[PDB]
Amino acid sequence: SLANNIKKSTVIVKDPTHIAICLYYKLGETPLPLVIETGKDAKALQIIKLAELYDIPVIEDIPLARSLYKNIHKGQYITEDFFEPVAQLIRIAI
Repeated sequence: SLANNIKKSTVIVKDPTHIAICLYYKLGETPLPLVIETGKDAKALQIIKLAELYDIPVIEDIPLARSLYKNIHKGQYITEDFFEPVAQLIRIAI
């Protein structure tokens, strides 16, 4: 469920109108932040529109969104080069 994933997301990082990455982190459940949903083109637009409708935090960070899209697939934990920037994002979001 796309909408359900958006609604549970901790923060969504976007390249405006182009790419959206939904990150999920919960102490005790996720040892590392988890990419739970991704999209490009129309699916990115859908994610961002749902996030706006449901007031889920969205941060514009074009290089991060692009890099996560290329490297961290839906369902995967982030890898080491993303630890700090994604911790930053979760802090801004929370």
